[PDB]
Amino acid sequence: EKSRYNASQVPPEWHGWLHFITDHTGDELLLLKPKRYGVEHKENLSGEGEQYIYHSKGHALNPGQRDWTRYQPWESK
Amino acid sequence: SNHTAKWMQDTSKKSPMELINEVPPIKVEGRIVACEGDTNPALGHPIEFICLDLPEPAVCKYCGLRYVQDHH
Amino acid sequence: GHLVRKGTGGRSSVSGIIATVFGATGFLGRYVVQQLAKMGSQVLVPFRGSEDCPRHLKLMGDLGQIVPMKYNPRDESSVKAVMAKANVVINLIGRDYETRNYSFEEVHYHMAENLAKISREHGGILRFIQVSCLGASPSSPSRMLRAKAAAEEVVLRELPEATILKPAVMIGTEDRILNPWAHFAKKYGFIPLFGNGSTKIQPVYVVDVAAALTTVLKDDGTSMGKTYELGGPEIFTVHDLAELMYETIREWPRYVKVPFPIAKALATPREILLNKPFPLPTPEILNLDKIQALTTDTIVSENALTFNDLGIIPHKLKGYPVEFLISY
Amino acid sequence: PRSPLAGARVHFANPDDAIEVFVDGYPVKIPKGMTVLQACEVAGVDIPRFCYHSRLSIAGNCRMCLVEVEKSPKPVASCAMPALPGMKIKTDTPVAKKAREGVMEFLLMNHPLDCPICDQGGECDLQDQSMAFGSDRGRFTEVKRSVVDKNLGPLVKTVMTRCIQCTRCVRFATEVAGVQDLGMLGRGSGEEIGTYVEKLLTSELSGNVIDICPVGALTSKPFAFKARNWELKGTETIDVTDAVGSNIRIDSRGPEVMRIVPRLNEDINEEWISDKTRFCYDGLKRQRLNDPMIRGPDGRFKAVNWRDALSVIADIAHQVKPEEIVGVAGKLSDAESMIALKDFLNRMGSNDVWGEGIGVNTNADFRSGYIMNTSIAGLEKADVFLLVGTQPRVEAAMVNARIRKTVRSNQAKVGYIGPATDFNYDHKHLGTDPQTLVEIAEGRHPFFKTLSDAKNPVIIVGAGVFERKDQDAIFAAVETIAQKANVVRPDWNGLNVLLLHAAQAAALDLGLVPQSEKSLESAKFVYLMGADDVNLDKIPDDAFVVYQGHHGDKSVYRANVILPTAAFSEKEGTYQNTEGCTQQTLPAVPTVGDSRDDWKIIRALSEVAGVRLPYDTIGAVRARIRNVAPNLVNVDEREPATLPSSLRPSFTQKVDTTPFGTVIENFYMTDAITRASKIMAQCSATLL
Amino acid sequence: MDNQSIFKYSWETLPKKWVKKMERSEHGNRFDTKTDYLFQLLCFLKLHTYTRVQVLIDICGVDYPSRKRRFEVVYNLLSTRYNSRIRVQTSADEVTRISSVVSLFPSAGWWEREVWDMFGVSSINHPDLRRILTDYGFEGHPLRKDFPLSGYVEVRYDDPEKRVVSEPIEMTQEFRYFDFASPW
Amino acid sequence: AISPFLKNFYSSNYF
Amino acid sequence: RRRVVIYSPARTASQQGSGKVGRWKINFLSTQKWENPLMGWTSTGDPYAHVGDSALTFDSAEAAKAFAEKHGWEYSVKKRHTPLLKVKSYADNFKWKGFPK
Ligand SMILES: NC(=O)c1ccc[n+]([C@@H]2O[C@H](COP(=O)([O-])OP(=O)(O)OC[C@H]3O[C@@H](n4cnc5c(N)ncnc54)[C@H](OP(=O)(O)O)[C@@H]3O)[C@@H](O)[C@H]2O)c1
Ligand code: SF4
Ligand code: SF4
Ligand code: FES
Ligand SMILES: [Zn+2]
Repeated sequence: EKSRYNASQVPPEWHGWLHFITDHTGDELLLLKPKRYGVEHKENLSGEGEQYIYHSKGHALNPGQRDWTRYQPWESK
Repeated sequence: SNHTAKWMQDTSKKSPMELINEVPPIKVEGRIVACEGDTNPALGHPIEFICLDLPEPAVCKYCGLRYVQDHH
Repeated sequence: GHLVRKGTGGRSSVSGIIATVFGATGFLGRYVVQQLAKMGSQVLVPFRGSEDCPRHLKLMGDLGQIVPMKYNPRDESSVKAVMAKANVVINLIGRDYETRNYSFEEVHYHMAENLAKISREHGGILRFIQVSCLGASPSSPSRMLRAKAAAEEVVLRELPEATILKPAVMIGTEDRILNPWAHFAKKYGFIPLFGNGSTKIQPVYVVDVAAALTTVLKDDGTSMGKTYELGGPEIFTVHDLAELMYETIREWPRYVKVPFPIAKALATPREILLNKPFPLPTPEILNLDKIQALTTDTIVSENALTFNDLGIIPHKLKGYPVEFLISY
Repeated sequence: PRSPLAGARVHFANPDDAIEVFVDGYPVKIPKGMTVLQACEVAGVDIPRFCYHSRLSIAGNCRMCLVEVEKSPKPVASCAMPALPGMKIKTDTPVAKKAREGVMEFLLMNHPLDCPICDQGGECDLQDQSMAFGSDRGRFTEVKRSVVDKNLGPLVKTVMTRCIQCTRCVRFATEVAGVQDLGMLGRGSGEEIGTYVEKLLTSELSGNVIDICPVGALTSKPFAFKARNWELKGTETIDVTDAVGSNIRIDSRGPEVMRIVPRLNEDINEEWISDKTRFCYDGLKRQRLNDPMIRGPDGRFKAVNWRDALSVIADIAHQVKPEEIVGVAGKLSDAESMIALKDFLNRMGSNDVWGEGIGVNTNADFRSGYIMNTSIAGLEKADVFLLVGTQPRVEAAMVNARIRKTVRSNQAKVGYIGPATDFNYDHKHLGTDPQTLVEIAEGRHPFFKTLSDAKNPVIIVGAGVFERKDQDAIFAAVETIAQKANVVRPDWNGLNVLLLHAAQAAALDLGLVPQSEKSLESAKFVYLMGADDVNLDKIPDDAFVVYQGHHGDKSVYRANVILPTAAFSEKEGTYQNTEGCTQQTLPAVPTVGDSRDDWKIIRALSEVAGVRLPYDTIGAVRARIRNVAPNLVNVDEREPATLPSSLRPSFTQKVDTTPFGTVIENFYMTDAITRASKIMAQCSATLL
Repeated sequence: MDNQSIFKYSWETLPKKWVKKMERSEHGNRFDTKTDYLFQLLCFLKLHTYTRVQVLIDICGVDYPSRKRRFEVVYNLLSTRYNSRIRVQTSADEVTRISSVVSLFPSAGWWEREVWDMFGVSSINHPDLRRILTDYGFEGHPLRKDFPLSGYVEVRYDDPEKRVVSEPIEMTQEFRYFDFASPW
Repeated sequence: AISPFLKNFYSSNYF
Repeated sequence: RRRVVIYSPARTASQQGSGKVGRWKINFLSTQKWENPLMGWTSTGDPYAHVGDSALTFDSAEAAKAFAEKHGWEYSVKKRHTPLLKVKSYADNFKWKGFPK
């Protein structure tokens, strides 16, 4: 990605092979590649709008916006 | 339905409970088993000998695998 | 759906309020959001275009209390999503000078109307506090004032349960009269006196205007549809205000005169050339609205309501509220 | 100079003689037949135990308390070893150390390995005993033994993989509980503990079972995996659901209460807790009202401010009612609130205030007449019981357990009058009629003979009789029984009256009895702190009803103004219990929403209503309390009543020949807290 | 097993008027003395031509909030010539002006200032200058068992109202305290 | 004049 | 000023040890917590939220009383319940019921 090249674009397997931790090639670690679940890579955006960014369960920008009360009201009809 | 609703948020991919119910039982041969996976270390789940004297599967209390006795 | 105080004041105490502050990027916006978040309340600030203009008021509150959101104007969906979950809405938008792609009418009037209509849409609001000016009906020059009075009327009409504050001219750590005068004096030949030289005004301390805004915000069941003005602690002529600035800056006063012809003939070309294809400079001290509001005296109506009805008048415009001049 | 463990007041029944033994050197004095374990305790050294509890029988079963008593062969079980004069006890000798190491080795050998999921991990005896006394390495590889878990109702779930065969639960369930369901069955390593027909356990004190059972197998279901012990703080308070005022400890984290557990008090409840109370918090969290509310004329409720609420209530109070102002004191309320309410009403001028379950009839006031005279402790010294109109198993479960303890210790004939019920100790059923009570106050019903042939009898009248119309006749028949059977002697005053609330004692003490009978009918402005006023119904069509309460579930749909308050775990009040002993609770968790304490809300209401109260601080409130009834400021010591029952009867004809009605039903849906609470609801649905 | 020689010689030749307790452990040898003769004792050492200490390593305070003499001052000091170190440990209450040693060992002004503000123990002669470690005008003495871990007034943040300010504490996620104790 | 007790009572219940 | 309560924490109702009984300890009955709206952590504003039972452990009621009186805040001492020590017997376990009635 010649213009906007940024670190963390490397997938995990090649991240290992590149940081010298283990000289196992990305193709081998991808032969391993846990099945039955998994999430494709995604670089650390953190700046391209909050929705590409993320939030907790109480932050107003999160479409969830939980509520923390640890009780209930009486709430008559 | 409520626990995964408390912690998980996406509700697009299946929750852990859904996957561990998607895995079928094991149908072992004897009367007692031990659940770790396939290694003793590096996979945790200390030895959890569990009985199999009921007509229903028996969970493992770590990584519920639901072993079942095969014959009578 | 009455909110509940769930703390003991100070930061990290909830106290319920969630407020969307349109215009919370400049002077009164800074002060009012400071007051609100210090009291303890979530605040959503929109910024027209920047990445760092609201950045300062990002720190005046606990984590996730202040939230800067998105591009504000000229879109109903944007304003709606900004007011998605507010409890109160505070409007302060408004410049002091027209720019080709905008106009006093457009900005003040039409944006007040837009905010009123989108609040009607998101009719889950509790308090709409609109701050306009010490400006009356179209009975005065400076078309900003006419449009702002029409905006006052239309916001009262689209929201009979609203509160419209009419503060006098503000002086504070960053105002647009004292700092221009000090700049002008320090630069070259000293200050001018427009109109006559002895025109009367009621300057007011901005922290106290903000305290009045917080007071009227809380105001437990006492005034939910009111429209009134916020004067100052004492009557000041412009000459005496300039002399106050000079005594506080420790310099020699000098005044320029024959005000009306130079004022008009030197402030009129700006608007013409403006509406004629690229932005033009800012009106340092030759602002048309300055000329108008100085050729007509506007102090206090003494008729509707006041600080005295809300809370004690500002401390005094001698000791602390002018102490920021010592930078010179 | 060596204080016993925890402090332990030895008895010395015959203080003229007492043996002395050498514990680890220096000597100690000991009563006649005390065990080696208690001798070591007195000397001040704890010995590791699993199968020995100071309240259950002994059984040398765990085989971990081993010590060496010189002048004997090699091993000795400390418990069940009666001390001898001069035996040379020794606890820290290589023999004892190796004995403990080996026994712990065997336990941890055939134990499961699931501490990090097994709650009680961080509290476990077996864990701490191993870490402090056992070895550090295990030598074992082969397959262990595992059994299937078991269900015992929605209170005590068991993962029996770790039932180390102590029989603590068995001995408890057969001695203190009363119902024989649990039992140890099997043989050898294959030995389980479980009811053989997969039944449940329809008794209280099962929470006491889960406290007894040391290793984490029997555990409370509604506290499944919510927290370890090292995470949450404990505040020592009392109980308000029952009437005994049990001493408990509320374990809470943040603004949430996680559980409650008993704490030792060898005067009221030994170390136990009735099943109702241990699970009474979930709803205290669950349902709640946390805003002052006003009824909008469409029959709805709107949340208003305290200023407006107090203003409207004070306005209407002054407005209409000249002489028809009544106030019902709550079932779970404190003497502070009661005295404040009574003072506010009497300053308002119109006074009909009365407690929760106190009868509309005369209900004379003599402390010896309306408190349990013989302290619960002394109740272990009776020989003949005369329970009338009372099922103490359902009300005052701790007093029931005490009576069962007495009957177990020494067989004490017990005669019970009233409706049919399932007692758990060989009870005699004498009939259902105050007519029978008359006959026994007279010569028929030869059971009276037993009384005359009795040493230290006890006559227990349940407080449910306060609501019956003819109460002076019942109490006078009891007076005649006492006079003729010699049961009121100065050495021993065995004439007890139970109670069935926590606020009833303090109410009857301050004097909250209704001056009239048709008070609710004739009223027009009722001030409630508690519910039920007869089926919340006797109140007329037009009547200003103000419910100054908490956890609103019932009668709220009749209320006209609503004032939220602080529960019994969020305030500091004074509650008096049946033996006349006055305790005080302590705050544990923050108030919910914006509710306020009861005496505070009453004083504020008075001030805004004009006539104000001369006191505005808890100190002055308790000073007024000292002025009206002093023991309530003499908190934490029972002040007996040294005056007889010389009341004056007013019926003088008969006892109305009507049977004794049942006083409390379902044992769980009473107590509005539990009622609007929940685990009690499913316990009521299943365990009955 | 280290310095029995110096300790034994020092105890057997001292003026035994001003020694209240002696402990010849193997962790460290302790001369617990009276606060009235401390300067006298220390000036005996550093000068006697056998047990000359000549270097003061530490002056630390210890707090025991259950004894009538609340505090405990401790002087750890070695003898570079005789390869030995001793620990002279004195008692000290709330206000009780303790003697100074800045005349003998000039390396105590900073350690005595540190024990002035961390604890509250005074010091009669020179070294009791103003506080050192804690920042500025400070309410308590923040190392006894009463000054809580999070301080009384510690919120300190900027104010565009004026510039910056210090306000009472309202921290979030309160300090959790775990128990972990073990009744054997 | 509202007998400052009440002034506190209208605020939070921790005074 | 603050009202404090001096008590001795009773034995835990789960274990059977004794290394934590008879240890006088003062608590500041401080309960003013609330839920941090962002995450859900338990905030507070009392400086004495935990110190009383996190560092202040006293040796006896006399010492704790003198210390509270010294710092000035008013106190109210509580009572300490101790287990009564009866006498037990394995023979009493294996007692003998009487003859038939
Ligand atoms: N002269 C006075 O001091 C005075 C006296 C009495 C009353 N008032 C009133 O007080 C209020 C606040 O005054 P102020 O001194 O603080 O001025 P201000 O900070 O400049 O307030 C206007 C805000 O809206 C932004 N804005 C500018 N053009 C906009 C547009 N076309 N659409 C949307 N937003 C736009 C401004 O710049 P950014 O885009 O950078 O955010 C600023 O954030 C005004 O309503 C004014 O009439 C002022
Ligand atoms: S009860 Fe549970 S936590 Fe304790 S040692 Fe036994 S298995 Fe582990
Ligand atoms: S699980 Fe409980 S009842 Fe069973 S042997 Fe263990 S301690 Fe006893
Ligand atoms: S306690 Fe003595 S044998 Fe178990
Ligand atoms: Zn598993």
